Amino acid sequence: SINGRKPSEIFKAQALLYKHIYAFIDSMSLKWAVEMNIPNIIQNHGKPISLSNLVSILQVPSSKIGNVRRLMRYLAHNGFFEIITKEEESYALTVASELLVRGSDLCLAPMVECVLDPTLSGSYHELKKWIYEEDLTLFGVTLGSGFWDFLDKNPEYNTSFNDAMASDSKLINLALRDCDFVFDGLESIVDVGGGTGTTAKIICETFPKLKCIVFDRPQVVENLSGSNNLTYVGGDMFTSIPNADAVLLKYILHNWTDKDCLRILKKCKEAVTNDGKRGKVTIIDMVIDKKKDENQVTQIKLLMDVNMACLNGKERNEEEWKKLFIEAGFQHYKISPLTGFLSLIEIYP
Amino acid sequence: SINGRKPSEIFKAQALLYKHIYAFIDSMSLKWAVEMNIPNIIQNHGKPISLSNLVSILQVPSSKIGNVRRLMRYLAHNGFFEIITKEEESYALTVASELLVRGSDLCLAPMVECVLDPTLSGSYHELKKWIYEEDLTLFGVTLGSGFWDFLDKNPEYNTSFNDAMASDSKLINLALRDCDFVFDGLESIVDVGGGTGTTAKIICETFPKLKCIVFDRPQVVENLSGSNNLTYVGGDMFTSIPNADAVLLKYILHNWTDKDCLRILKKCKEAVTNDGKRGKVTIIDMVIDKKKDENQVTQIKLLMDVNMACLNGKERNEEEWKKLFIEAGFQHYKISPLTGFLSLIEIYP
Ligand SMILES: Nc1ncnc2c1ncn2[C@@H]1O[C@H](CSCC[C@H](N)C(=O)O)[C@@H](O)[C@H]1O
Ligand SMILES: Nc1ncnc2c1ncn2[C@@H]1O[C@H](CSCC[C@H](N)C(=O)O)[C@@H](O)[C@H]1O
Ligand SMILES: O=S(=O)(O)CCCNC(CO)(CO)CO
Ligand SMILES: O=S(=O)(O)CCCNC(CO)(CO)CO
Repeated sequence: SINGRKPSEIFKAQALLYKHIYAFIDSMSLKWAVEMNIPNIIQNHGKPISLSNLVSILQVPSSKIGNVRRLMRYLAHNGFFEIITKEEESYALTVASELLVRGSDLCLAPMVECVLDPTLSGSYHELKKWIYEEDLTLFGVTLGSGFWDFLDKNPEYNTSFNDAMASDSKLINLALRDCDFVFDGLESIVDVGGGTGTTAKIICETFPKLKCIVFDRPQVVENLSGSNNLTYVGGDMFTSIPNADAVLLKYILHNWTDKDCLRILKKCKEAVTNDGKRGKVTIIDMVIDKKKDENQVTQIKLLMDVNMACLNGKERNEEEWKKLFIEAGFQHYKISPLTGFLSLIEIYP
Repeated sequence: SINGRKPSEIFKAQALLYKHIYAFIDSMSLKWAVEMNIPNIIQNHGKPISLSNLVSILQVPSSKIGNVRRLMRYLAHNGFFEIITKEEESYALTVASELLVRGSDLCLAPMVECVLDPTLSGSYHELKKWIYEEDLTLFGVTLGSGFWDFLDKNPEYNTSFNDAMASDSKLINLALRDCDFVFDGLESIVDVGGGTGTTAKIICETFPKLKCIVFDRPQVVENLSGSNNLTYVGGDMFTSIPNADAVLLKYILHNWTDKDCLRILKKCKEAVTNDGKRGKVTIIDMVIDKKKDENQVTQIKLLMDVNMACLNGKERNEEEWKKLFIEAGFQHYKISPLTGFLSLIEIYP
């Protein structure tokens, strides 16, 4: 016996341990496929590509052709390619690698590249130091400033981040604009942390009479010009949010601790309750629901929750969301499914 | 439809993509558990540990207790802890986390730490540059020298590596010494790339009449002193291997390309065929066998094969091994299972 167990039981446990020690290879191989432009090469080929044609296009040295084959077979087994064998081995796209093809409705390749930046993803080697920090975020530990300040000083990172945020924007924004219950009766809305206006443009295109303010950090909105009913305001959501009939928070609250979310939600409440008005706040973020979601979906949401250590953020379940809303002085809330992993939450002051 | 597919099909593919983009979190969370000494804490506790007692021992700030809980639940779901719920949530070890407990027959925690070094594991961000190198290894790209030269210049790395190699040594070495077919009739053996003599000591303890030479790089064996029939020789296996009745190659050939393995095997053949003798070479390494191994085992071996990009190495199947042996001028070979992932291969000149 080994470790008080049958050798066969130990071998099974060793296999599990190795799967996890080496899990980073799943990430790194996927990154490599995107960096080598393989999904687009195959799409452009118009049929499954032979290994010989693939390496010919890539112009890899002959000494590394077998390494390409090994990586392709590894990716295929993970579900990113289909191997078809005739005279030669060939590689076809799958639905998952079709998500990496430029100029698709949903092209998520920019998310792969942003998340797997060596410095950002490398930050996760410092979970131990981070867990001992009373206040710092994981990125605060590794980058030497807060994340938003870091983006302001590093334009290539700012671009990578913006592209990653844009990569699922059409789908979410279109699902949002199709929610008439959100926009019925509004005369104005402020998109708090609204970025470069990606969401707001779709809103304005849908509802040409609606006043829309894109609100974000001064550096984010500097030099952007609005049109007719769309304007940009630079500011700090922790200090003052412009008055409107409604606030939108898309992918905002999951970036912050409960304490910081409280501060934001207080400013949002103020924005929608000026001069006797009683507006509302509309939130787009994940809602964890272990009882109702499919297990695989719950698992991804739990993973994202762990990933949010980067900003001391959180992916919240309904009880967690409710506790925030009550502490922030909102009277009631409603949660609806929106698209994929995301819900639409409305709160009423 | 999205990307020519039903939205539900796209959501399933998105979940797969996210699993892989974020796979590195599996590695990083495991590393964190080891760095925080959690498996040992639980072992020493003697029963499953409550979250409150765990965080008390760790002395984490109160603001990060929930983060500990989230990480523990993530690790538990992966199989490294069992959650037991009564008045509180508590965490028990599993067979897999028992592999991380100091002073077990098989303690693999040093392997977790060596593999997941930020610089070594971070090298895998450079698969693209590496694939375009005619000669360089992945570590050669990122470390700016060959790996063995790097260890010679960086003692903390050399220590980490040695500890990682030691972590499964007892099991393998004991399985080896129990193979009487290997040692029957030998008067001498040279352990080529034999390290600090870990294997050779077990051999000599088992077979006190057998002459054993531990052969490795000068820096590795400098200052080591042998006893009775165990000696150390510093050298270069690419240039000259000391004469003996047999050569052992434990975890050697998987570190090299086919071309380099040929060079090594030629020197091994020379070592066992001096002065009319006809000895043999004994190899300990993985043998991939998709037809015969359990699928989960094959998957780990294929993963290790991908991982060996670090040194342009390879985990070989039987046809691959055979082609090397034939090209190196050996007449016949035999493969036997040894322990866990490893086989024992004997080749005859
Ligand atoms: N103090 C602050 N005030 C206003 N915006 C802030 C802020 N701190 C961060 N942000 C903004 O919060 C956003 C989070 S990313 C989400 C952006 C956008 N709603 C989208 O869906 O693409 C960024 O644009 C960031 O600049
Ligand atoms: N040119 C060379 N000549 C001799 N040994 C070499 C070598 N290049 C690398 N090595 C050795 O090959 C070994 C690979 S690691 C395996 C070590 C040992 N057999 C064990 O099982 O623990 C290292 O000890 C390394 O120093
Ligand atoms: O968000 S960063 O950490 O990059 C910069 C600090 C921002 N501070 C706030 C203070 O209220 C929020 O913590 C906003 O100005
Ligand atoms: O192995 S390293 O890359 O760290 C150093 C180079 C060793 N060169 C050899 C030449 O025969 C093998 O490639 C051995 O001296």
